[PDB]
Amino acid sequence: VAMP
Amino acid sequence: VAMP
Amino acid sequence: AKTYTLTDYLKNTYRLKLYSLRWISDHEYLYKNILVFNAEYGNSSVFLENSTFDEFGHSINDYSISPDGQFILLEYNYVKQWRHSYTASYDIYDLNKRQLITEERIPNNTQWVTWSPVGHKLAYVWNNDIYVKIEPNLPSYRITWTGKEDIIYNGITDWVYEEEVFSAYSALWWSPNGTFLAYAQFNDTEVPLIEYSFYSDESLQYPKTVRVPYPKAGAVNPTVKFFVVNTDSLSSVTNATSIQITAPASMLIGDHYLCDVTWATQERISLQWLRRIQNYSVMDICDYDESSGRWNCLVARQHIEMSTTGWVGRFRPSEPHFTLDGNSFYKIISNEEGYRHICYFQIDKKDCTFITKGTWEVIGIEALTSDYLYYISNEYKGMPGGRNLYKIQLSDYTKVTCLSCELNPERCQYYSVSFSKEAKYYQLRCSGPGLPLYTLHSSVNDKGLRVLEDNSALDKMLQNVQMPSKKLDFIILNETKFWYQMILPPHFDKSKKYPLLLDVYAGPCSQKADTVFRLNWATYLASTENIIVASFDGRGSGYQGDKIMHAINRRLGTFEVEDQIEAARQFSKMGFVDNKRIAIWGWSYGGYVTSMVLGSGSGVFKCGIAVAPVSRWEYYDSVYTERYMGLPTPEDNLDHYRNSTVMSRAENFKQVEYLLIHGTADDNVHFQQSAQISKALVDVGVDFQAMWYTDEDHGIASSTAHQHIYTHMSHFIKQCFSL
Amino acid sequence: AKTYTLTDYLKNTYRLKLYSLRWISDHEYLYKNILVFNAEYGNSSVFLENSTFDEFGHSINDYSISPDGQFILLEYNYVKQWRHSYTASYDIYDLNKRQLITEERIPNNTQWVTWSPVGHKLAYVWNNDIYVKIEPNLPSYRITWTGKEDIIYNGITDWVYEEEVFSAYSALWWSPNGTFLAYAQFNDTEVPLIEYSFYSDESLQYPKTVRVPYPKAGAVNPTVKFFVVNTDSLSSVTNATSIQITAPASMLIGDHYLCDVTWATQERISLQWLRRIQNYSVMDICDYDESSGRWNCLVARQHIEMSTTGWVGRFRPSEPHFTLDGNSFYKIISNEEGYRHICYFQIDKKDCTFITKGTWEVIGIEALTSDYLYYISNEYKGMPGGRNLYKIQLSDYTKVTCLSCELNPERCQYYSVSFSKEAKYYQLRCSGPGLPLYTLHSSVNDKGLRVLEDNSALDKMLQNVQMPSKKLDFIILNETKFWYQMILPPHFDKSKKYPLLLDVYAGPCSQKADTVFRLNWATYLASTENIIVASFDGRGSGYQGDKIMHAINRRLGTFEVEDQIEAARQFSKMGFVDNKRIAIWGWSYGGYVTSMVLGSGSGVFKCGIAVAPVSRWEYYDSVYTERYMGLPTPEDNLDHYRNSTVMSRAENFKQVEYLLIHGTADDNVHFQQSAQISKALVDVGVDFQAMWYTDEDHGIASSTAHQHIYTHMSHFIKQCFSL
Repeated sequence: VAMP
Repeated sequence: VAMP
Repeated sequence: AKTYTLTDYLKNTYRLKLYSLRWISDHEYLYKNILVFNAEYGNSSVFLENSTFDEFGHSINDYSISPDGQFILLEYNYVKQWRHSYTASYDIYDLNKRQLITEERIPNNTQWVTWSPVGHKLAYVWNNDIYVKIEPNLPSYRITWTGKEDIIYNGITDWVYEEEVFSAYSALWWSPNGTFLAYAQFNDTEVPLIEYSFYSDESLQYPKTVRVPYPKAGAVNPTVKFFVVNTDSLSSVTNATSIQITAPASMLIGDHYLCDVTWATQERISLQWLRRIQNYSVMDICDYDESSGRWNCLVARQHIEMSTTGWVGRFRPSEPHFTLDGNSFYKIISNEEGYRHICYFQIDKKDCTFITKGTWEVIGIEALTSDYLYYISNEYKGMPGGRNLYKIQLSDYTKVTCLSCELNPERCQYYSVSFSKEAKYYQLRCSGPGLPLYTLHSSVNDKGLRVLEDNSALDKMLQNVQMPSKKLDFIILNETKFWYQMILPPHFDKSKKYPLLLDVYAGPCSQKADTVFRLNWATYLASTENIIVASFDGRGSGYQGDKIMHAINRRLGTFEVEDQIEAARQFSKMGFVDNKRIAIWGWSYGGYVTSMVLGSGSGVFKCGIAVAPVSRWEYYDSVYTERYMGLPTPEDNLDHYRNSTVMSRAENFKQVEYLLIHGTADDNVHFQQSAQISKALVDVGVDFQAMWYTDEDHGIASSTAHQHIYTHMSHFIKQCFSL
Repeated sequence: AKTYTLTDYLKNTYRLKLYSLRWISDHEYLYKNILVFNAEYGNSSVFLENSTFDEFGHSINDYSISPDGQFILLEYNYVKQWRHSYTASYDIYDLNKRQLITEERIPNNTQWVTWSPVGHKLAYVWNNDIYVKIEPNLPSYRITWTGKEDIIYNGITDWVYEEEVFSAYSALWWSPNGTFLAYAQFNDTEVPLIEYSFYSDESLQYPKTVRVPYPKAGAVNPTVKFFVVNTDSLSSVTNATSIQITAPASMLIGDHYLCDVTWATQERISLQWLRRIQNYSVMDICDYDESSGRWNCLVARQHIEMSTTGWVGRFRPSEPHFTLDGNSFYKIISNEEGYRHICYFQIDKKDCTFITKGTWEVIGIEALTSDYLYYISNEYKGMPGGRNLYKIQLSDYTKVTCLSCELNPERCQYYSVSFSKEAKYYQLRCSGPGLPLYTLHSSVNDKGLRVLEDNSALDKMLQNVQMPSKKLDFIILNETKFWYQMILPPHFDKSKKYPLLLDVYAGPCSQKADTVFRLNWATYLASTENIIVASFDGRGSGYQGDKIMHAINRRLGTFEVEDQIEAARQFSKMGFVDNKRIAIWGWSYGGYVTSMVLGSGSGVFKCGIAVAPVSRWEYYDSVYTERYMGLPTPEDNLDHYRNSTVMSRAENFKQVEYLLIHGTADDNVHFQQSAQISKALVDVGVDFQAMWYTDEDHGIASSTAHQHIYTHMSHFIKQCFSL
């Protein structure tokens, strides 16, 4: 994702 | 030598 | 009364209580030592005493009880790899003879292990090959012989399939009664390696170089094969025969992905495949042929799912929910208005029937019986950031019943659910806007059986604290509602001017405006520092239909960036916002958007913080990036890949104070991305603030680094706002 | 009047003029496209029109004329590697024909090239092998076939020999008339690699991993062999024999270094070898045997140089200077009182005769004629930080003349010298305390011939600037003089209290208190920010005898750290220092000492900046580190290796404001060193400021990064000082  |  | 301080956030002074249960049947669940509960009455027994393994000699990370209750897998020597992957050692404890099994043990450094769904067979992956134990004390059958570190993956995913496709390290799928074991094999031979230094403890004289097969946008991808083995006809003498199921011809013409595996019956499996250009997906439905021992996927049972406006599915094509006989299934699909709704398919017909409709979306299908389908949607009150459980009568689609909407409307607008094995019971988990509330229900007449956990203890603690409030509202851009939320300081006074921090994520299908109750950094900023912390869901955000979601198709870093700027403009004109003190921050996709906003020259933002930002889409992985961006070639979308970098905006950072933070061992958004940001700022003569975190990954989540980063960001925000 | 601003420093508003000449003969020099000057009369003629290579098609990085003036070597496509090494392309231009040579060209990516000392032979290294050209336009003779990237180096040094032994990439030594070519061969087969990422331009999709054979302290070292080939013989099956000269038995018993190569005659070469424990060195003197074609080193001509209190030499054993007949030589040696003085040796006698003595030191031997030896020393006025040229009469050592002391004693106390080929002329270069002054002199009677450059234009410009002044003085500690300097703000007032920045280097044999005139960051801090910038030469510092120099033997990180703290206390007692505003900064060894001081708990310093610090001596290279520290083993010195790390002091950084800066592509002091500091600080919950410089090396010296780092440090210091 490239989330956290 | 640790020097720039 | 005390405020909610930075130390409260960092030391977890105020803890939300949970109620994590594990259904083991249609009428009992496990609850952690370990007790077993009867759902009907709420009585319990001790299933495993917390003293049983006092003499075990290893700290036990986790346990997994076999479906039949006869055995327990004890997980220890846990070593994390990526977001889902890890290795561990395993012992098996026989619950009837009360003995550890000392024979035919699972090896150390096992990469994945799982019980069959009934009984107590085991499948595990070790050194990238698959093994099956029919009985916990018997020798394993080796299923695959081709496993090779970083090259051939049997029954486990490689980096990009783990992170972006299956959200799991496992690539094993037992059939419903455990007869068959299906598995994927990934071949990363020609996938390039990301390489980065790992420094380790100070005792390590030379840094290690970590090398991970990782396809960046447009690079060579892993290839995939899919196999099914019959675990009832394994032999000690001959090697097991795995039957391959090949992808359909429309997938084999080019690069593709395996993107879903769902067993339908004991002898029917469905697979979905996705083209590398992710606007075209195919479901095969394959039947075991007892005469040939083969699996045949009739073309008449194939189902095509495509998108003309974007990619397929929210992040990937959705999972089908088959009926008991497996002859039909329900699946969430974008309808002709671009809203995701439940469609009912017959396995051999091309057209499906939508059973739900309207300007809202189905979030997930949760349970299926012969009479009802249970699902979560944001239909209630037209609030896309709310979630409720519904059931729909399968014989009359006009009969839809909200099961959670009215339970506690002031406290509970965001639910998830957990059903027992055939939906006789369900647990509802309310996560906001009030304190989380866990309740148990019976499906027969939707009775509320018991309160499992109501967080009344924390409620009384929080009464003694000056807690912030949350406003969830919307603003109207071009006759479209776009939703925002504001964490507002205690004693919020509309006649004063507050500094404002825009907390941004804004990735495709994201949602940052919702009814969820959180205790986080923003709680502290609002409670103690009297900062409004706002978030906004603009173009590209999820759960509001494809017109909004697909608006950023092929165009990341354009409308979702401008829409954050426009939201902040609107906010800055409200009478309680100090327009001299508006900041922005975000992590990952949010660090990219923060950086693109700070580089836009808007003049709206005084300062901001980017944590592990993406900076240039060619640096990010193929599966995610290409889903939105296509391929970075002159014939497809290279121009917008090149126009959408942070680096090209470096000159505009002269106007702002910028803090750039990144972990050096980030396997996901590589440190490279921030290293190129900093070099471009240096090259145009822009001063900024920086912090690297040695050996931290994308989460910057070790106890000390987490405390350090939030402390450092808190100093930066306070000095930016003159506090 | 304006002050000397940060922009003046960073934009080089006020430029020191140089006069850089190249002697081509005993009486002509080249000066810049190119003019040839007659030394005696000062007249010039145009040696090479600045239009000659207008149409050449490449920008020429450098030139080199053959000793017979017949050919000019043009260097282009320069690509820097480490401190001295680089690769380049070369063309040769024939000065008689006014023709470029287009045939049998030196190859691209040549690693080293040098003319013979007479004539116009060429020796060059390409792909790690040695080649000789007898004529510029004729084919090369290959000399070695073993060259192998990163593994076998013929005629060039590996990383650690380049940086710490020869201060040069070249490992080729022509005999005086060019008959023989001597060379060293280094074998790095088992030397570990430092590995680090290099990000490159943002178009590079994957970062590149740089891998350099680099022995850290106690690791496996390169081995070395020494060879001599007769280039006049290049008339044997094109395969000239390389004759090995093996190290002495006292060296072969363990790890060792080749540390000096000096030809004495056409047929006599001297080599110095150093044990890996660098307190024992052996010089061999080897003669060509015409009858066998081999090189023999008579044990009667071997000379031993050892140290009981320290290592040998200031940084390595000193070079010999041979009389013309090669039967005797002069060499700087520590005398019995610990002061470095010129000793005169006969080649086959073990006792030498000191020809200078006293409580001061010889810096270097500069020229030797039949009648006179010329040397630089700090004798004058007992100022260890001054430098003057002297000449001593070889037939009467009581006749010693100071050639530079009294030329301009107010303006000029720091000289270097450049003699013409047979020392018939010399250029003196005065570098302080006033503006640099370059003059030419005739050796026949030591008359000043003319002023070459007096910087009168810069003088006029600086008169309109509020320049700082400089005090050079000493304090007595334990009846020992220790020298310090202060850069003092204009209109310095002893009755006022100034913030003070301690500018530290303090490595072994360092000297930061001297008479040199500089325009640097300190000039801006003093002139514009009214900060006193102080430096101090404590225990371990150079040019004052071994009692001071060797005081830190086996004990880096102790006395030289303590003495910087004591110096700050002493400066505070002087009455013009605000003791609430004392800061400290340094680069490399200076960043190590800065960090050690800031972690000491002394309370003296409010804040400090460490740029590319050493943090733990086991991370630094073997030759340098072991010289002072011995081996990091339980039997030798591991306890002090482990006691002298920055990381062990992390808790004390809670008392101070720290800024930590490092370039990610530092091949010398690896980014690892600061990565471990930051991790130790995070682990104890210490907030600090940080900045990495993407793809910058130890010098952080690209134009943009240089400007960026000094801007960033200026902000930090001004903030610390409430400026």
